[PDB]
Amino acid sequence: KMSDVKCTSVVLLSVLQQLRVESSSKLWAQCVQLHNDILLAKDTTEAFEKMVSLLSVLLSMQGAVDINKLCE
Amino acid sequence: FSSLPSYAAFATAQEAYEQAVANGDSEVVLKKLKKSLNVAKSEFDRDAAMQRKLEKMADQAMTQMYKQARSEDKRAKVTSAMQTMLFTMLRKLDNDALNNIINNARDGCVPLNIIPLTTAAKLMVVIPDYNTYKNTCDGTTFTYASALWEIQQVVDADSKIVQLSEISMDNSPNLAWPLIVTALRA
Amino acid sequence: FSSLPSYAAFATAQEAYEQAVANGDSEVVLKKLKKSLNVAKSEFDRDAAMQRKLEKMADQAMTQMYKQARSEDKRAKVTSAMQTMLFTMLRKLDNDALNNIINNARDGCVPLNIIPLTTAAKLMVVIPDYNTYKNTCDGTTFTYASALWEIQQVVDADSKIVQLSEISMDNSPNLAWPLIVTALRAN
Amino acid sequence: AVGACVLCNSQTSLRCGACIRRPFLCCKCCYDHVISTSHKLVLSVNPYVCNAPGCDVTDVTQLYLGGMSYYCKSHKPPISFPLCANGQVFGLYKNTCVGSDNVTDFNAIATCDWTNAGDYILANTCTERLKLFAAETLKATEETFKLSYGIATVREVLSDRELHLSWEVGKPRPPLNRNYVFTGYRVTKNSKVQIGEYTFEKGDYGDAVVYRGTTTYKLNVGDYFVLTSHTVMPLSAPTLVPQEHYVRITGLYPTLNISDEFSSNVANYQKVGMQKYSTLQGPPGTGKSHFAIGLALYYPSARIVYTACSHAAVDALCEKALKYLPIDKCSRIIPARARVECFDKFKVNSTLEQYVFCTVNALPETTADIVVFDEISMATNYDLSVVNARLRAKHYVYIGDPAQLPAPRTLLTKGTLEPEYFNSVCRLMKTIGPDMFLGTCRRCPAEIVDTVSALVYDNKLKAHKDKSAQCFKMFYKGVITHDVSSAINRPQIGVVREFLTRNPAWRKAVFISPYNSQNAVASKILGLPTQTVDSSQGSEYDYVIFTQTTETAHSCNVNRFNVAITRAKVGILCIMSDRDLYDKLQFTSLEIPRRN
RNA sequence: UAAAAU
RNA sequence: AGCUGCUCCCUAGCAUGCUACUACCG
RNA sequence: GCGGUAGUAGCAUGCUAGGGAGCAG
Ligand SMILES: [Zn+2]
Ligand SMILES: [Zn+2]
Ligand SMILES: [Zn+2]
Repeated sequence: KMSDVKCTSVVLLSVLQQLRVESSSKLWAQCVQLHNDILLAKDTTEAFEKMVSLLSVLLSMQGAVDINKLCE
Repeated sequence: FSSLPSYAAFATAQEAYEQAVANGDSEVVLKKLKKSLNVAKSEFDRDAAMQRKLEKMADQAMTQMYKQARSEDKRAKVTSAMQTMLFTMLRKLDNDALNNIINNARDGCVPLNIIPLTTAAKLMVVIPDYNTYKNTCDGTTFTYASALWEIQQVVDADSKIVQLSEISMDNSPNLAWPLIVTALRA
Repeated sequence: FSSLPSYAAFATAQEAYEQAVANGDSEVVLKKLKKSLNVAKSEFDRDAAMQRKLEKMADQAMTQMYKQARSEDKRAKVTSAMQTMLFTMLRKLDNDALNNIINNARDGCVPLNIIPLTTAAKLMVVIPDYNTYKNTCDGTTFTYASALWEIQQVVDADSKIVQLSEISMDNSPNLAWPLIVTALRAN
Repeated sequence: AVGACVLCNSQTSLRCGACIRRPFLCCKCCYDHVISTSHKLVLSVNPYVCNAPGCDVTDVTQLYLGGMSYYCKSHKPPISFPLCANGQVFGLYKNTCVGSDNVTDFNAIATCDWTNAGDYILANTCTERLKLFAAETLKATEETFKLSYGIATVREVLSDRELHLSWEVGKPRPPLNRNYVFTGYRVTKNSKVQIGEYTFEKGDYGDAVVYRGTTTYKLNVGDYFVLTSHTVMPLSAPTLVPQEHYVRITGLYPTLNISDEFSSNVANYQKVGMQKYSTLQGPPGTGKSHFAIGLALYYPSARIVYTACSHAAVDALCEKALKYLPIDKCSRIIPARARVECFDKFKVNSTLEQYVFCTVNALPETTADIVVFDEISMATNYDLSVVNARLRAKHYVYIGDPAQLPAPRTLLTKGTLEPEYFNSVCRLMKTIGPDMFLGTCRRCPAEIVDTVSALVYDNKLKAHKDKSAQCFKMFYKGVITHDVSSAINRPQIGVVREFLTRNPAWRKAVFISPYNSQNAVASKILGLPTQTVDSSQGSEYDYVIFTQTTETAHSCNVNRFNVAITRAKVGILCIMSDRDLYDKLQFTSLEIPRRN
């Protein structure tokens, strides 16, 4: 169950990086630290907190058309 | 290998030797079955060794064109496969804390900064319509990311403050609507 | 494979053999003109398989000298490039300040680490946090390396301009934190 | 080297090479296209020829796959296979192929000549894929036909830019307009290098033609000007994206209290935003165009882009935008071509301006929130695909009227095109119904709206703005001085010569004629700045001067008469050959010596 | 034979 | 964007080696 | 009937050259 969230955080940081988010050093530092801290977690309840904090970065900007990719 | 032209000649030659060895004729006329049969095992094995090499160039062209096609289609679709993979894994994860913000985010209610974790930093989220405002803001508590945030300052697109008691069904049509609610975690 | 001295010999040998097979008179015919594909293919082995290696070795020699020619052109290209670099790099230093410090050397040679210290005309400070900016380049003119430098143009990690009014202490947590202050040497 | 079949969208690698646009076809579809058409060339990963030196057989239906190559039957190897066999051709992904039975319409499009009405009539009733296919192949056919025109060289030098040329005898000479350009090459002995592009203009007398050079290369006697052709880029996005409805307003936030001058448009302003795309059809000179900027400020924060196929249209609506919006407004029209120039406002290079105005062929690839394409009666499916390809936005809005003017479509020479088949969105507006309707005149005199609504429309127009000054002296027109196929008649100009100064206050009218060259005759002996009836259509002025020609099928077109008379404020005149149109005409009859 | 493209 | 070490896989060329069978002589 | 060279086809080894990939400090 924690391996699930670790691989998901890998995919999330890769998407964020593809969206040119490392053009702003503050944001990229925040996301990088959240990612490396998720990968080193050792109890699945902190990982989900930092995952919601990390996904908020993608939900912020409007570059990914969310209503389309949510066709379920 | 079989239906190659010279296989016919070789087959007739060795059938003639079958006939000769069944009849047991002369050995000097048998000099026609190893001066004209061994001429076949080299009239053939040099035309069987020219489809054994064509049959190998075929493979090493097929097995190369295939991967040259895929290995290039794979790199021409990363920004759209990564996202579908991401959301597949997210939906499979099943965590209400993430489903909440994802659904919310569908109906134009996004946040404006990283969701903080401290029991006291700020969160500024957009709210586009009233029917959104009802389901989340009951009085002064804001229900986002499966938590409870105490609402402190609402401010419409006028960039000027709105009073919380001013927001209701009737007087709603007047406010520049996409608002920005600010709150702090419980 | 075609126009060689052996192909025509084989051709006439097998033409005579055609005549002799259409005859079919004696076994001496069979022997003497089976000695006609038995004698005319050795030359068709030699002078029709030998020159099948002549083209081989000529073509490999051709490709080797092709590649040597290209590898001798790329050398010229790279030496031109590095000569251009060497000659454009010195067109930035020939100050009389450099001659001034070299002529005071009691030998003619001076350590390298001091040349940009005493002769450069532009300094660049990289500052991690605000508390360090406070103690170092505070104001619009500061002193370093025993000279007086004056600030102009301040940027940040993202390389976008910043005015010294934003570099306050409560506004410090809102900038990309390694700032790069570039100053000139003012006399 | 792989794609999708044009009919069933399966994986393939075959292209019917004899077709001009080289479209991908699957196995079955390529077999069907080649078993019933003169097109029998195919190209897969490599062309399908007889690979024996000296053979040139190319008919696929008789070729044979040999060893690592395809061979003629005469040059067949001892081991081989036939390519076209069992109702299919051999390509990649053979056993996973889906065969659509649209080969009838596909062959129709592939072998047609675009000369009779049936070709366009079937171009706009097929699936979307075939729609785009027919569009690009039709444009290709036209611009390659343009190559069959004649060539011109020097004859003698007369000045620095008005000289005498020699058209090659026996082949059609191209029309003389500043958008038909020829590149000039000098060929001395020796020396055949480009000297520049040129656009010409027949000046005051023959055979002299004033010209404009791209660079001051001093013209000599041995050069020539050959028309330079253009290429066609294939399309991708459909003509119109599929519709979606909503239950609440999405992406757009309205207002309550700005400029109720756009009063009756509010409920419609909402219906625009609660859909994915909608259309507004309007009789000439009504709330259209007005509606565009009205919705624009009704949604102030909304990014909006405006577009049209005709330059004068986008310019006139940019003017009407300037009349009402913050500036804060740019018209990213054209950097430095379309030599009949345009606006004077801002920028062509920024694309952050909230209001961008341009013409379809020069659109940048931007994001938007609303795209207001204008006058869909003049655009073709090609152009609609161009806009849907370059831009993406949230909503789309199309405004026009199919009863006005269509696209020229030069090569068609028999039959008539009903507006239903002008393109896709005109079809949509007339098949089920403009999903948005607005119809009563604001602009031109009440009486002339009565005239026009009496004829093209069944009568359904009303307005204000009454008299005065309207006249149609049925004027004999003399010598049809026809140098180019565009008509010229200056005895007809003898009426502005009959009314040069006796109009002491009618000084800023606008002159328009159906023919471009007789309008350059208005630019020959000058009365006022003149326009064409095509550079109108979305343009309005106070008083209008108009001249016709003989009763050719050209000028007799009721639609051009509509778009010629309906563009005034309170005065017009019609000088017509006239067998029954002055029996159509609802004004005061005049004569040539009738100056009072 | 009407518009008009890095 | 480093210096090494080991291992698997594919292709090419050459000579050597090996073997079969065919042609010339001894 | 055998010795010698010259061939083709087949086979194994070894060595050079070229490319791809994995691990270790
Ligand atoms: Zn075809
Ligand atoms: Zn198909
Ligand atoms: Zn052939």
